[PDB]
Amino acid sequence: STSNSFSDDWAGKMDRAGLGFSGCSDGCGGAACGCFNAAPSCIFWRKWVEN
Amino acid sequence: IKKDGCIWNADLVGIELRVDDAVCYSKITSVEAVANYSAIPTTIGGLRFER
Ligand SMILES: *[C@@H]1O[C@H](CO)[C@@H](O)[C@H](O)[C@H]1NC(C)=O
Repeated sequence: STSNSFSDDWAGKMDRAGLGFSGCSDGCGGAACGCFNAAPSCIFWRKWVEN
Repeated sequence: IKKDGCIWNADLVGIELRVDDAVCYSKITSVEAVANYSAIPTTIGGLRFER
């Protein structure tokens, strides 16, 4: 049930961010995918709105 | 074709054996096997699909 998709690196802790949804997706493995071991990579994504 | 990234559902390779043989037959279809297989020059309908 972990919905806190914030690995102490996202910029969601701001006053100008607004409303959003902490989501996540899957990635690929390999040298071109960013790792050196065949395994599904945890890739987090965050979207919001601005004015 | 290693795991951890490759995806297959089921029933893509068959097994056959009579007496300690365990022979495997091929069932995967190539690209030039399905119907409606066109080429680089295509004139289906009014559109002329070029490259
Ligand atoms: C090939 O195209 C025809 C005409 O559009 C269609 O009737 C037929 O179902 C198609 N074949 C396949 C395998 O989709």
